[PDB]
Amino acid sequence: MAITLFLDEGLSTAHPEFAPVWAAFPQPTDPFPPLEARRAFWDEVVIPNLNKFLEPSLPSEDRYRLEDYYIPVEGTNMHVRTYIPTSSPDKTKTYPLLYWVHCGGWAIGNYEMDDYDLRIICDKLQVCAVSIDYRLTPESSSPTGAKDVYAGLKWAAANAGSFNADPKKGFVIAGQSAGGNLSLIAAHWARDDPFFANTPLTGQLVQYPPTCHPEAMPEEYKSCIKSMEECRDAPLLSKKEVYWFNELANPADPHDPSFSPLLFPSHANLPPLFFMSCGWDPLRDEGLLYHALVKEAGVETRMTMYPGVPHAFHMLFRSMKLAQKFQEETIEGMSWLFSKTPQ
Repeated sequence: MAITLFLDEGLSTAHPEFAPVWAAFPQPTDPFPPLEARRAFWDEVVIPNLNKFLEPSLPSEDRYRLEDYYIPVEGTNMHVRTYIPTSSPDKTKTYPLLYWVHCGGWAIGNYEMDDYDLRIICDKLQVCAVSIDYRLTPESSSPTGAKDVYAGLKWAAANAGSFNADPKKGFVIAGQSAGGNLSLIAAHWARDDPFFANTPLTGQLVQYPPTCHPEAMPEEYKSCIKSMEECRDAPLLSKKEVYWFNELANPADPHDPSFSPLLFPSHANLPPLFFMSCGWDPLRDEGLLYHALVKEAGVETRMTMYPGVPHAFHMLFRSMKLAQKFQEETIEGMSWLFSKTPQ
């Protein structure tokens, strides 16, 4: 038979609250900023401004602690940060496990991107959060980043007790944009890997991920992908930029599921999935397609659509009331997933 499909509502017409904010956003004069300028922009503008806004919402320093690790991956070591709640009078308490994969088009970023958000979340949800510095493109080609994310997931599962986590209490993988893509890969791998038999993932949250290389989009679905042309000039992410990030990632085979998670032979028996989409985004429809395929494979699933706002608008414009709602609904989706192993 066929399957259901999430269609329209003026998804790419500017949200009334976003148009004025966008009108005041400073844009670089470069027609196409080079990679070093994009990395510097996140380092110098996006994360400092995000942290300045989030600073008054951070929990008291008594309510959480941070632990940094350096773990082996193929051919190098990877930095891992853990976010551990410490407000209970019981210093031996163990908590559910949240494994978070940061954004950046596979080519940008590290734990700094979500550091404050995870400090907040670990206190709000009473979970141990984990964030990892997976290797970036183009210096490392796909699937190096995905393999690092997976090695970190294995490390966090096996070593949970050493930072007061217990994945039997809940084990949620979550990722943003390219990090969501890498977590989609990791969730399929983990489903099939007997390593995880005793500590399986219990849930997954993703925000607006890429799901398939354009050159590997299955013919029968090419008609579903309207956003790539309709939103080809959308704020914060153009079609041109999507293609450039795919090129930087340089997978040997764009049809392989280790790059295009849409193309795993089976999407059955994945963790329950909370999917968050931005309406004004060239990557919108491949994400909606991935969600449709996961739902048709029998996996429990929730979708939230933010019409009229671009890719990652909540990371660049967190002071918007709408952006705060996006983060609140992220946390609510996490709470839903963790409620499947309630503590």
